[PDB]
Amino acid sequence: PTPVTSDVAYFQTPSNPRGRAACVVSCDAYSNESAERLLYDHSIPDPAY
Amino acid sequence: RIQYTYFFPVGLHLPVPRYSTSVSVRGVESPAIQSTETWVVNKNNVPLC
Amino acid sequence: RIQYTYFFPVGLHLPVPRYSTSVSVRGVESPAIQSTETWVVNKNNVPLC
Amino acid sequence: PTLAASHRVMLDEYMSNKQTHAPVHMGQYLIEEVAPMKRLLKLGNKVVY
Amino acid sequence: PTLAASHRVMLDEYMSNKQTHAPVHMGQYLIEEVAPMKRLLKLGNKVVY
Repeated sequence: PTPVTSDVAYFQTPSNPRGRAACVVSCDAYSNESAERLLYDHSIPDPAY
Repeated sequence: RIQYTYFFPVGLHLPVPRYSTSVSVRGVESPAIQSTETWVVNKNNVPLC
Repeated sequence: RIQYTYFFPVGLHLPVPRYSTSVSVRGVESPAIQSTETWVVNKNNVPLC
Repeated sequence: PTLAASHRVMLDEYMSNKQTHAPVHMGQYLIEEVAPMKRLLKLGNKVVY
Repeated sequence: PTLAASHRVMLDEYMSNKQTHAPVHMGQYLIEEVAPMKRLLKLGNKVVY
């Protein structure tokens, strides 16, 4: 389930079904807190947008 | 065998300054209409809702 | 590594005898509406406002 | 992403002309599939690859 | 300059026909880019080089 105001422009490009990108390959190796902060925290705008 | 994942919406809104580009569609363009399903095309090219 | 500059405007106002050329767009022809953002395509072809 | 069309009508526009198709109409939208496999879409006898 | 469409339609119309798009509509505009490098602009499956 998804709000009625989520953008359609997210849906033409390949991405995650959650609203945040989850590519952890880019992050620093063996750093679990830096990888979690990419997934979850909202002080940081998306690595996509 | 190779597995892919297929991402797919249904049931959204579009924001207030509604626009068009199509030259040839005569119907749906009323603002009170709402779409409650989306159509997919199968392996055997049978469109389903 | 060659480094190019780029520039684009946002939030202008076109003068009084408003003209047109296109035959497709039907939604945004109002004189009351004014755009407050511009859409720039990313490196990976993803349009951002 | 795959084929999605919030009305049956806008799935006809994608198979009549693929270039001058409009991705977003006033109430409804369409998502063209961006997948590593590109299938033959054949509905009726008009074929859009 | 870059692609700077004031509304979503102008960038959805530059894709559909590169020649016969309107650079300045009634309220909104578009800047076709003049850059020393050229790129492929895949917004979906339609390509404008």
